[PDB]
Amino acid sequence: ADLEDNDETGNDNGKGGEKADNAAQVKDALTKMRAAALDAQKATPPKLEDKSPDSPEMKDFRHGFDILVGQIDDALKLANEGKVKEAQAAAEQLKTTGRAGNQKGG
Repeated sequence: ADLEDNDETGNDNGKGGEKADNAAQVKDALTKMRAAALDAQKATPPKLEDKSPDSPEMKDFRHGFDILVGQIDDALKLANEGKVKEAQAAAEQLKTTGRAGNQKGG
């Protein structure tokens, strides 16, 4: 049976956990982008619906979520082993880079 009829489930914020303390909010942010790459995979097809394991779709996906996962680990250690200012700096250099292919198999 469906549940629904929910309202006291924090509908006044839907979150209330952005922390915004010091470097902590940066880690939750990096982890957010992490699940985005996987969720974007064969789970929540962003705009695929016309490729599937056909052509480099596999590698760009593997090599794609790998880069994101690769910088998420590098950026997270910075937040831990670094302050939020030093950590936010990493986002700046990663902001211009971040993605790279976007096309090909996508």
